[PDB]
Amino acid sequence: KRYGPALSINELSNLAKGEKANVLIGQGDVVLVMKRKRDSSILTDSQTATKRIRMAIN
Amino acid sequence: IEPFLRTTPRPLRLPDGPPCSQRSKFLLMDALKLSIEDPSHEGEGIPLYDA
Amino acid sequence: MDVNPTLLFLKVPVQNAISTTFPYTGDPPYSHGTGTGYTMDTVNRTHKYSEKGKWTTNTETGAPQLNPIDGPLPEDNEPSGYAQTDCVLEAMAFLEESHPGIFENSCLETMEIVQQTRVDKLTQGRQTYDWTLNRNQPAATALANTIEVFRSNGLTANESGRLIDFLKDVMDSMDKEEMEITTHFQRRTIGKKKQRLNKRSYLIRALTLNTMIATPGMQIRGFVYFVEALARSICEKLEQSGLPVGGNEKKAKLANVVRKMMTNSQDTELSFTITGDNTKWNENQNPRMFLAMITYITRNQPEWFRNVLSIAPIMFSNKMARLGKGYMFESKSMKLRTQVPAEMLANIDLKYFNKSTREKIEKIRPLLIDGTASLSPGMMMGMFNMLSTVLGVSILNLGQKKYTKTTYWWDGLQSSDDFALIVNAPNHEGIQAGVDRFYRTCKLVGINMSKKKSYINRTGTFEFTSFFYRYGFVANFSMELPSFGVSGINESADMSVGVTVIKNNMINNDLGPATAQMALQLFIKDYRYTYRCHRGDTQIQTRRAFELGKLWEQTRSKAGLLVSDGGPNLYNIRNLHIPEVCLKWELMDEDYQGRLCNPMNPFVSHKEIDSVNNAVVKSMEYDAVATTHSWIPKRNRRGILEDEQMYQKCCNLFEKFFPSSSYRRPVGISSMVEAMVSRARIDARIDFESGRIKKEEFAEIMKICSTIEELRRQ
Amino acid sequence: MERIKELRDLMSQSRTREILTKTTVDHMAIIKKYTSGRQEKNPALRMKWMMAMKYPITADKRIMEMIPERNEQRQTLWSKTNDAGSDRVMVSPLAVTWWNRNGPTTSTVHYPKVYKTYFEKVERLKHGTFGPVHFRNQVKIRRRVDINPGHADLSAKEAQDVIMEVVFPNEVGARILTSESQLTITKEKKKELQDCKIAPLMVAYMLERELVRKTRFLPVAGGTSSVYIEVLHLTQGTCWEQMYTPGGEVRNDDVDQSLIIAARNIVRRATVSADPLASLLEMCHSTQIGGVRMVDILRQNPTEEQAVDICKAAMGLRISSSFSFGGFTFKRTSGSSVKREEEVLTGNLQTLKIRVHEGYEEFTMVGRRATAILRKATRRLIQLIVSGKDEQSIAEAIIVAMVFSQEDCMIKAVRGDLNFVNRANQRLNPMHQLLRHFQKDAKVLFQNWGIEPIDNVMGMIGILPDMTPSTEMSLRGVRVSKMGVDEYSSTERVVVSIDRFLRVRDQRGNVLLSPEEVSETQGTEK
Amino acid sequence: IKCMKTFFGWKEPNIIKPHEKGINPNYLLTWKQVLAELQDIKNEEKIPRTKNMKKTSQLKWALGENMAPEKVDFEDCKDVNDLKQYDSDEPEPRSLACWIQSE
Amino acid sequence: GVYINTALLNASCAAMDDFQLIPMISKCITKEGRRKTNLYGFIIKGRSHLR
Amino acid sequence: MEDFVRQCFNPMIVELAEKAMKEYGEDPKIETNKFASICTHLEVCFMYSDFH
Amino acid sequence: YVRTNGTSKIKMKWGMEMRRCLLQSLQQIESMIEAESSVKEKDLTKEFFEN
Amino acid sequence: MATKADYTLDEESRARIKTRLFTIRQEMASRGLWDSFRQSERGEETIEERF
Ligand SMILES: [Mg+2]
Repeated sequence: KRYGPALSINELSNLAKGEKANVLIGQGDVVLVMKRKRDSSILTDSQTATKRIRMAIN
Repeated sequence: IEPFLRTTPRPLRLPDGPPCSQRSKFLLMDALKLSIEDPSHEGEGIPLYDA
Repeated sequence: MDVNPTLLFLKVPVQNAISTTFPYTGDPPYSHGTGTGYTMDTVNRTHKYSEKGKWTTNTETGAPQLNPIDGPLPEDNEPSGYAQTDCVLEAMAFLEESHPGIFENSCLETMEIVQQTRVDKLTQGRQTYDWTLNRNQPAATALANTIEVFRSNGLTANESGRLIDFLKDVMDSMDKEEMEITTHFQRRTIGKKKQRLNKRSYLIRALTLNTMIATPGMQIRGFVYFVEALARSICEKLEQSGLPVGGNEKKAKLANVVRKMMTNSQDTELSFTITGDNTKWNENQNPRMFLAMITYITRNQPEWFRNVLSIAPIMFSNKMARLGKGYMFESKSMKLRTQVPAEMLANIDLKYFNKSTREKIEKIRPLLIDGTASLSPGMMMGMFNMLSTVLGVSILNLGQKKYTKTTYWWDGLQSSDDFALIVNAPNHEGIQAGVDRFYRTCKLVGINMSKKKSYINRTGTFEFTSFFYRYGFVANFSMELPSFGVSGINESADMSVGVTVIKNNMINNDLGPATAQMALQLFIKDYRYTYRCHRGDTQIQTRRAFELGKLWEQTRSKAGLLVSDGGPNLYNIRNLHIPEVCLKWELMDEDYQGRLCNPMNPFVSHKEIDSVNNAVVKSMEYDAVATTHSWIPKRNRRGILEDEQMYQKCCNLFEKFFPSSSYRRPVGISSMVEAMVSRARIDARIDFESGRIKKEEFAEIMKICSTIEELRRQ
Repeated sequence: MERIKELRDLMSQSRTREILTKTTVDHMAIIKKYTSGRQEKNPALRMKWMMAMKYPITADKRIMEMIPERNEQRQTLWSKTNDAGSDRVMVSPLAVTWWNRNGPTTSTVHYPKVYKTYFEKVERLKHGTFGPVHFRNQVKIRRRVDINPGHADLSAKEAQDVIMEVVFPNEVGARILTSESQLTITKEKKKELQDCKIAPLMVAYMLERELVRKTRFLPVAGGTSSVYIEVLHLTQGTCWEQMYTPGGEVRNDDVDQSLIIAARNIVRRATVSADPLASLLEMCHSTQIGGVRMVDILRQNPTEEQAVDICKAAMGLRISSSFSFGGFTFKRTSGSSVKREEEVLTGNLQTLKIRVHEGYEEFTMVGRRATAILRKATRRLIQLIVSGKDEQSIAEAIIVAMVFSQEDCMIKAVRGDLNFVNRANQRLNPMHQLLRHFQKDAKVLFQNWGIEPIDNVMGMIGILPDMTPSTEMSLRGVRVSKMGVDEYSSTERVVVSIDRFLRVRDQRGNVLLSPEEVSETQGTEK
Repeated sequence: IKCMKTFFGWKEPNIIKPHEKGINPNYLLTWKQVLAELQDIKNEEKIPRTKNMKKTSQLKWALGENMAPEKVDFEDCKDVNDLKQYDSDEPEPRSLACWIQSE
Repeated sequence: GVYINTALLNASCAAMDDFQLIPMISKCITKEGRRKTNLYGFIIKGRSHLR
Repeated sequence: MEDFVRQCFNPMIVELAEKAMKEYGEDPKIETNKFASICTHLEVCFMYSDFH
Repeated sequence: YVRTNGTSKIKMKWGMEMRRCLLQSLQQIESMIEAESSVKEKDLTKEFFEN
Repeated sequence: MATKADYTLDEESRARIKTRLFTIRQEMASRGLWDSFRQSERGEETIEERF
């Protein structure tokens, strides 16, 4: 509630860099979202630990 | 397996009784029609007017 | 001279001109051949075939039950259900031996299906015997009513949303000591009614088949559904089966089997084909046999899976058959007619009934419990077709030369109802011995082949489920000519469906070019008559004729107007696949084009995606442009639910706030009401921000939303 | 407003409130299947009956403000009534026609854009070319074929996501807001449909129809392309045929060839590698095919080849329990066999270590230019049937079948050494070497294979060793059908085992696939 | 082949000015077939003097083999609605165009 | 038959609780190419309260 | 479900889950809820320790 | 001829569907035509409908 | 949740884990398996389906 009244997704564009607000995603699910600050993605996650545990098992 | 060769089959026996009677909805070969060759009269098209 | 078209079969072989031996093109308009007496005959004959078995008394319903399994070997050629469990197990063992891993993979796929399925699937069935109201009702309404009763009886496993959860709920219900049914009186004033059912009454209601052929209740839908999934999985991997393939694959299967059996035959081997039907399929299929074969199929499997698959035959083996409406009594002296329900048939004198009905009632009285007859042996149609096909394919596969140990050997298909064997052997003595062995083995397994309906001729010609094979040429008449009349959805939908069905018949149903042209002509005439959309120029004086005439007198490019607006038909074998509005889009006048396609017209309605540009008949999909001519026609029209439309009312007003709900199954963890509340608050805020809404509406909306919040919290 | 007031009314009652608060949005669509109405049986009769009424068409309240009560002839267009279950006023077809002839007009600029598929059909027909009909016996082999050209071949999930972003901008799921690849097509469509008044559900359905792939099992006798299937009624008949060509635009992609080459390279370079499994996995996880990771294509594309099949087995998935040998997709149909290892001395004094199947098995083979069946006993060829368009297809198919049989008769019929080595200089297994050797020349084997007479029957003809039709004599168990044989109707996908050597072994201990069976041909990456 | 190898600007073929009264797509298909056949030749070792293209639908359509009227005696085609003498009609007049001067 | 049943059903729907007189009419094209109308007979329909 | 687990997660984590369960003498094809739970467990574990 | 009969909605619909009979007849002759064409590799509409 | 709300990671990584699990939940639900998954959890162990 502190971040302010929920916003519609179409109006998220006004958010400042790294500002966090409340938006309605899905078919009526209000969640707190933020803009990204670190230029990464979900693909590279687990790769380092993947190779580490692969070495450990073998 | 019973052999079937040119002699076994027989005709199908019809039921006996009185002759059967017509049951069609309408007359087929005994109908008569009152004709108008060209319906060019007023208010044409309505079945009652043509009749 | 007397016309006698049957003589035509002296030049044109029967198979080539078989179209002449099929009288009707469509459903004959009488739909007769069913009644309570028929159910009595079925019960009596089923218990007759199995009479020599053991007689037992069930401990729950108290009804007598029959057990022909492992009975004495048949001594005569009359139909006998005295199947042996050892023999069916050996046959299944050989079938697995010749197709290793089929049972296992089928079991894995069935396990997946069990895990992922949902409750709402049971709303896709046909007319169902709602036990709660004790009458036939739609699948959807019957399921809603059963859910309501279970909820009122403290059973809400199905609330999770899984079919197996509903099965566990039924499990809980049938062990319950008493069931309470609540009903409303909808006018004049409304009241309430409560009814209490003991354990035995509800048990009997669960194991009942309302006969109208028969339909079981929601209790026994899921188990048969899962057993059918298993049987379909097994059959999909069998070459000799005949299900669940379509029209095109049947011809390929027939050709494959016939070529395999004929070409492999050497110059010194004689081949024969037996086109055959089964004496009485569902009246000699003991449920115990299916239970034994399912036990063999699900060897070395999770116990829960084995039990879920074994419930269905267990449930069916102690089933009850209802006796329909009853009987009608007429007195000529006073021209007085009355209806006697079948319930009292147990305790009514035997003087109002003719001799045949007297015999039926005398035979069926000892088996009558609470107005329902206990039919342990035998089965009903439309439920265990695939498992029976599996058993037939097993006995066929037993014919491989290795098993027979002798020169003769057989093969062929099996589609449950009918079949086509093929036997190879050195001499006619070998053919006779092979057919004798096949017949005796089918008898031992408990299968009777109709000796009258089955005939044997040298390989090259046969029939199989209305597919006539003659020296390589296969003629298809399983469904015959379809319905070329307007289906009756709306203007555009009917036009598209008609053209598409003509096209599909041309592609698949071997229809001709001239035949297609004539079908199109007939369809367009029928369409124009039905929808009062005759040509703007022509004078036919219908209700719609004046406005069409005004439109025609208004436009300029009269070749562009739709058929339903008074325009020429422009279809042909060329453009059957082109939707109408596109096919003449270029010719359309600017003003007519704008009006016809104005999306703000009040006559256009779109339903959920599953019912958009698709019609249920099996179902078919059609292409059309959503124009003003896409309207929807008017609808025509003891209940547990107080308001039958509560669910429909609830789903609506979800589409409003969330239109996407109509397109894709919406997913979310928040309850619905909070979803509408948040969406409404956001929409009202943004609406105020824009300037199209004033302060009073904002205040009203927020007060209302707060009040809804308080109402839902409490 | 109307919506919130209706929600308040629903909440007022106890049962509606209970259903609202209890059911989660996840199960919303479950309570959409609880319809208490009754489906109308025989809707054609119902429509015939309905059309006779005065007001059989249902319109909405707003119609009261635009269409007057009566027209010039004082006919009644709409009636002050309501439908059973809603406030849909009742109107007659007169209302529809009056709207068409005198209703307000707009611009249908977006209709061609939303309906690009149908207008594409129109254009393809409008620019086609025809040719003389030919009357002759028609053979329509049955197979799977595309339906709708112009599709992007996207998975249903991807099409749903694209539609949701395009027409439902502020109602998109969490996956999109936690997604990076904003497909170019999505932005293209968003720009195209800026100001579109069409019903959004119609737009969504049309985009779904436009961007999805569909396949059907049909008998065809000529061209199989997607644009050649939409006119199959006009093109092929039972006794005739029609020369036709669509005149639009074809969108034949090439990603399949690129995937073939990628998988072939991966297997060829990993077979010699120390740890082929983990190595191939790392490659497939980090490789891009035309801007898209190869994992998506592997999971999506229905390709069937030895390299891709072994890749799936390593990664872990289901593949057909069959092998494409000698350019022909094989499939077991009946019987069972046991694999036994043996040493065989050929006619060139060459010793080969082979594994032969013993049993009364039956197989069906479907090639690019032929279709065949083969019943084989324990090291004994029993029956062989082939059908093909050309004699060369017949010969190559029969050579493939006989080498597969692995009978002892042909072993003594080998002439010349069998030392074939693939382009990688890796020794080829004996059966492939024999296949290539018999491809080079098989006349000697034909002369010394087997000859016996055959009874004459319709629909099938024999073959002499010089590969010519014959009715009075043929080779042992060798025959040709004058009518085309329909391909296999179904395929069985079963759990299989993969070893580090990239050999796929069935659950019974037999081997299914090997890298050595992979063709070593080189292509170009489009 | 050597002259072709000197160019590397190949794109995906597409039609800019289509043949109004003709078969546009099959020209593209046969051009693609030509390029693929040249690559296949490149993949060969003992290239013969000349290589004959395999018979393909697009090849026949572009050539005109599948558009060639068949042969039948006048007895069996006399009763045709649009059976006319060959179009020995004077071609329509065409105005002078400046492109021949530049040619 | 087509005309008979079409008129019957249309009158049944339009005239629920009346006795309607339905002429049996047909149309035809003579050798002279003239629109001829033929009257086979009449039909009288009872109560049409059909559900 | 099992197919969904195989497709949605990194295959290596699937291998680790398979080994961890096989340590207990279990077959994922008979039990998949445990398989999915273990796959989620390993995924969250490796996510926690990543990029630090 | 006066008679009393009864008709059901299904029967009226089946009556209005009688025109489909036309198609049936053609579907049995065209095949024969086509059949001979297959054995002759040429059209046979004229040599059947005019011979 | 965590002890004392002393979440070791920064907001970014916590958001990443939250969002990965949220997307997994949405995909499981859309695939019709979320209910069974949530059910099988019994305290601190996952149990096989029993019938
Ligand atoms: Mg039969």
